[PDB]
Amino acid sequence: EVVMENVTAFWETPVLKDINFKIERGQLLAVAGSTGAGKTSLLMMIMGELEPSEGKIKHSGRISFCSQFSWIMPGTIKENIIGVSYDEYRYRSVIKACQLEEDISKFAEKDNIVLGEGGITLSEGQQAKISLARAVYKDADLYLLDSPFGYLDVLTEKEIFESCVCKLMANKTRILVTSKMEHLKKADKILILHEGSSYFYGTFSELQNLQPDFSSKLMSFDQFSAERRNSILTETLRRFSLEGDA
Ligand SMILES: Nc1ncnc2c1ncn2[C@@H]1O[C@H](COP(=O)(O)OP(=O)(O)OP(=O)(O)O)[C@@H](O)[C@H]1O
Ligand SMILES: [Mg+2]
Repeated sequence: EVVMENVTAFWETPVLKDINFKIERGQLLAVAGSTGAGKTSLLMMIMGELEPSEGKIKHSGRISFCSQFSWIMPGTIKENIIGVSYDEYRYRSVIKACQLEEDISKFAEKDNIVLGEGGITLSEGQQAKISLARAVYKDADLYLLDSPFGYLDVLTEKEIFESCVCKLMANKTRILVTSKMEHLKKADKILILHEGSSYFYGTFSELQNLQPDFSSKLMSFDQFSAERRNSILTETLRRFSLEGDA
């Protein structure tokens, strides 16, 4: 469980302001909003790299964080995912749901291929999948997934969101930062951020009803690139003011 009550915070204008939400056990919070809105900072705060200046974060547990920038340790594919604690059944289910089995089978050494300076040189998509695999393999109470689908094509991102984030991780408490509407449509609750504050918290069906013009703007949106979706989100969110647009 994660509880946020009237939370505000600034780094070093506050980065986050008046945040209020409660996520139940085994629920999926999809977070979306404009660039610089505080999305990653929200995660940083759950991880305790950011002290709240007001309000209380009622949380305790082991957290696993997948960052939005992929990274790779020198060592094998298996090692990059497992670290040093190995369970065969867990491992298998994670590489399956993160769609790595095909990638792995294409190598002679399979998941014992060594990566790094003397390494095979992996695609951005592969590295993203391994990074997510590492985060999902870690046994944790809370999964914080910050835009993990970055360099994947539409089908692969889809199969991972469904098999991993929704199916395999069904009983975990997770927060996913995303700009994909389909992911919002599937989440238990969504949170829309802009300039530090929440402009919606609730369900996707609920958002469509309470802010029909806002929703109308974001619906073939998912067929745009990550950059264009974040640009569209940002522009629509900027309309929340007293100013005249364009
Ligand atoms: N570790 C940090 N130390 C100091 N300031 C930070 C830190 N991380 C983020 N910020 C600042 O906080 C603001 C919000 O950044 P944040 O990464 O939380 O937004 P975001 O919504 O995740 O952005 P994006 O979606 O474009 O990656 C930015 O203006 C940034 O400069
Ligand atoms: Mg971010």
